[PDB]
Amino acid sequence: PIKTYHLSNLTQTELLSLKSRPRISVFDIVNPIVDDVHAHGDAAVKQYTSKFDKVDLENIVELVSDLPDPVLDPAIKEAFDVAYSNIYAFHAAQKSPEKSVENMKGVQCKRVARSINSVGLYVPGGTAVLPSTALMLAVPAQIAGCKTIVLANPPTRDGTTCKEVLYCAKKAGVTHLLKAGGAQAISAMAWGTETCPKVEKIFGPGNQYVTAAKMILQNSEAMVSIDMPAGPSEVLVIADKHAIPSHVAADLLSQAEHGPDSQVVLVIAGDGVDQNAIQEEVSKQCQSLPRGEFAAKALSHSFIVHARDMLEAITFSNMYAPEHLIINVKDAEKWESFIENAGSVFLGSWTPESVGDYASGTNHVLPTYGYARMYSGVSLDSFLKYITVQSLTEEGLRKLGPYVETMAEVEGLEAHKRAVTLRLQDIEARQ
Amino acid sequence: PIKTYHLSNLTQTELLSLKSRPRIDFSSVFDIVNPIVDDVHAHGDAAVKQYTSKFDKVDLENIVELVSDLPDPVLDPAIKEAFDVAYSNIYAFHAAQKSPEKSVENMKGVQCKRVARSINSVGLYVPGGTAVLPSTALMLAVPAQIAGCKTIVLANPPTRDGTTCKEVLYCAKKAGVTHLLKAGGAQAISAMAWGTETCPKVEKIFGPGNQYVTAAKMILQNSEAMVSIDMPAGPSEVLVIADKHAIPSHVAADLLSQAEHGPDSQVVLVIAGDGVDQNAIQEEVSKQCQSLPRGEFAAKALSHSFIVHARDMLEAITFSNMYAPEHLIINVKDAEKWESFIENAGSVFLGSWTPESVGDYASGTNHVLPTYGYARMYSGVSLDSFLKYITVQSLTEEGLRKLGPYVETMAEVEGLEAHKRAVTLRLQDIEA
Ligand SMILES: N[C@H](CO)Cc1c[nH]c[nH+]1
Ligand SMILES: N[C@H](CO)Cc1c[nH]c[nH+]1
Ligand SMILES: [Zn+2]
Ligand SMILES: [Zn+2]
Repeated sequence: PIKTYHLSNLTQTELLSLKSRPRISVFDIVNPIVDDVHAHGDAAVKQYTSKFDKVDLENIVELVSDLPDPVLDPAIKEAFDVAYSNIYAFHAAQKSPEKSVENMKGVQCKRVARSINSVGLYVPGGTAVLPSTALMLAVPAQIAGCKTIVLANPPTRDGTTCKEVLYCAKKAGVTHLLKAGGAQAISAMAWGTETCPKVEKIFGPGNQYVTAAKMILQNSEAMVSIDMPAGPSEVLVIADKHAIPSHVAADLLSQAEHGPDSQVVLVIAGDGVDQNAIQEEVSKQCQSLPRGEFAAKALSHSFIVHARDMLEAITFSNMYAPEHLIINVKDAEKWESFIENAGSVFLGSWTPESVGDYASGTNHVLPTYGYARMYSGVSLDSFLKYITVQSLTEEGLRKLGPYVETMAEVEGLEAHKRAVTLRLQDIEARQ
Repeated sequence: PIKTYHLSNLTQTELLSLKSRPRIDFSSVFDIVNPIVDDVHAHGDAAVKQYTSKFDKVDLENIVELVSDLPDPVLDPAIKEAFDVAYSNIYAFHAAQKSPEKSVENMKGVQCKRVARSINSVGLYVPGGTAVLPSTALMLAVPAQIAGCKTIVLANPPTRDGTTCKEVLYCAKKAGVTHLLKAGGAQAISAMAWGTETCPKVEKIFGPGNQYVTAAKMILQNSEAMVSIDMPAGPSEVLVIADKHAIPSHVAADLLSQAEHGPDSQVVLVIAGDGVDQNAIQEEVSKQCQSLPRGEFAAKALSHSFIVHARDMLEAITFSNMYAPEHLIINVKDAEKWESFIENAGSVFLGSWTPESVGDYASGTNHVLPTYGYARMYSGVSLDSFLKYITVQSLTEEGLRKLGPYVETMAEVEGLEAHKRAVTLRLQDIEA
């Protein structure tokens, strides 16, 4: 059965242990791959693609324009169109109006949005089918107006990429498909090749080799940033005595099935909760799951924390900073103001995380590992730069400029002072 | 004389090489900086003290002080009035970036929203030694203050005599800084990232610094320290676009304003169109630089600076977007009309009466901005830099009945039966 803790008892040391996921080295094997793709373009990408993926491709980048539209079963198409629709609407609503701030008359300042010109989106491939991720990444890129959108998705063993991913890629305006994975794919995007466009920002979780390539390349002469660390998936469920045990169990298992390193945490808030029934439901439901071996492995390092009340339970969750938080408690919505650290939040009894994973409209590319303490999930803003713009009239300069001279003199920066002084003289000499 | 290029002459390799700043490749700096970081990680306050003694020439018993325990310095009235004006303009501009948090309900019973929450603990790097940078203290502390950050650590190396300057302290107090870390360099960054015996561990570290500070930030964002950073914000850069209507002495003063920051600064002049007297700008630069206290720094920055001729404004702004400057001053006729063409720039100053100095100090925009070409994908510090945006969703039964079937389909396609069953089990119990 799952390990149980009583929150009031926990020492500082035990709490720090609870908030730390299983630990992380990788950089040694990845750099030669990075450097090689940097030095030898596509040819090296293909060598690593034969070794690691067992696929011989002559054309590792396709213009998505040149690809035929995939053939989908109509129920599948319909569902992906609903996901697109909701994700599009949710992300499109994040556009900021851009208004002038004019505190001092003649001193006009504004913040404007510009798209990142070129972006790379990594979606695991081969046997993986992750059209959901393709949408979570490409839809905001589409909305932001990124000119080049490269999607890295390694092909199946017969040279062909997952058709559901292609469908989503075409719907969301992906320009280039990079039929490749791993660190070779990342480096290809960060550095550019003969046929791969160079990108300015790389998004999307992958394996150790992907994450490592991303982390190396962000600090490199490639001049590239990345979205976040987004490692093994996580869910923290808060449940009280009104939660249905089989539903609580099903939510825990929904993310535990992602892999044996996933982390799942149940916080029981208050009295009257049937922990035996929950445990019982977890074991039974896990036994009948196709991926029950991954889930059982993930549950082997999962845990239950008992909190005296909802306030203590949310306090624990805030310390943990879970990728996903499900709050299955009475009047869940009222607790929103107490949430501090959580990638994405699911409120009430009819909101399994599965809905956010797939089609609610929110983005499932989210910070794991504790990184929700300082990173947000992918959003429209992840694809934008905000440039500040200011303009002064003569009068504006007369009002503000003397303050600036004063401050510059204080810092010992006389040239900063004189850029103002010379202009004020010129204004006086015509006035 | 400043080196000159004509865009229409250059090959692609030549053109692309003008993107390069006068900075060391990152790996060389990581070698210099790594052992410092690990030293502070292993050995705490002792290591920081050792570095502060060696490099800042000061022996401190307390390297961290609680700001509430420090005296309120007394400032000359005019100085005080000027910083209070800057505070007020920076506050107003940043406070206006607060987002409304409207609910989206595409499908009935499917409600989603994005809400802002502050980063709990932040570290702010204010450069020092012979730099006095109270302006940067405001640029960083004011938005932290507006966001609600609970722990705010300000790091600032003690000046020649061995003291944190009083103007930095005034600004820190007015903006709610909680702790002052009286160190600088990569050892300051490490102390904040890892925490020490007396330095709070922070979640995010902000601020401009020299090549070594910047490299420390970049290294620690990949570390097990669990820390993020704002951006690579290194030595200041300005690109000025000037036409025939620009006054040459004003153009020269703008270039020099930022050249004086240090020998590793870079300044670019792009002449747009005809009629510009480049020799007058050059003479004006030379004459002005010779009268500057820091003319030495400025002359060294100018040695890797250059002038580019562009046939028109379109080509000028295209070049600027490639360079991707920290700061862009557009001193051309109808400057405001060119705003739509600007793609990569940290902060832009439009017209003839808008020297970068005003945004450096008090216009209200943020001066902590990406350098090196990082304006291609990073923004300057803003309110959002101090926030996380959490997505929140809630479905009614009706919402789940409508959306849930699509979710089951998608989860089936991906081979994720447990994701499907968290919906199916709810829908079955509804139907029972
Ligand atoms: N739970 C994952 C991280 O948000 C996303 C996902 C995709 N498919 C199923 N789940
Ligand atoms: N130009 C610097 C980087 O934006 C900011 C500054 C402070 N004091 C004078 N200038
Ligand atoms: Zn999932
Ligand atoms: Zn400056």
